[PDB]
Amino acid sequence: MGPGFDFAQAIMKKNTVIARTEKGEFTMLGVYDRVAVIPTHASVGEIIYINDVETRVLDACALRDLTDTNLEITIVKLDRNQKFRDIRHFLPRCEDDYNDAVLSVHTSKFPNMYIPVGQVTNYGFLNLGGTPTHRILMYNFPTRAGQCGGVVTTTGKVIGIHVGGNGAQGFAAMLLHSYFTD
Ligand SMILES: Cc1ccc(CS(N)(=O)=O)cc1F
Repeated sequence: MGPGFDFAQAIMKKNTVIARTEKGEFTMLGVYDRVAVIPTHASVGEIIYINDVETRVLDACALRDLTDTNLEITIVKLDRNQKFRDIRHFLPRCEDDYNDAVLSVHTSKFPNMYIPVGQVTNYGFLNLGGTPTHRILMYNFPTRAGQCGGVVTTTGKVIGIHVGGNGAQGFAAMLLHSYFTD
């Protein structure tokens, strides 16, 4: 409808796949080469489904900060025959607050879904499903089951991936440039 949705759409059309694990279906953001991100609670194994195709998981790491604190960011390298468009230049370098963000989801259940979530707060610490978690972004929208892995963008930046909610607020794990400096 406007330049927020235009940027969100451009990312979803080239840089997302549908990932299925034993824990369900997730929006999964491709970042560069065969490297993608998913919420750690997806429990990625040796094998994953990518757009309903059996795919070997070449390499995988759950990111924890330098106090061994869960971040909720799992980086996956997929045994896929095709690279993602490199979008690392759209990643913030620092922890920050943002205005006018969009959460975009693409699954079998919620295709081509875009939610204007508005202002995003650098929330920091969250007890997320019982797990102490750092670098959480918060937005005041009542996000539901099915949105985990959803991409959070502003015009020009990919800032995080949706990892949970409390019925009134939604929460995303920050994406930082530093996570993907190969
Ligand atoms: C499995 C995996 C692939 C790529 C990266 C990004 S990097 N090479 O800058 O650390 C992290 C990973 F954990």
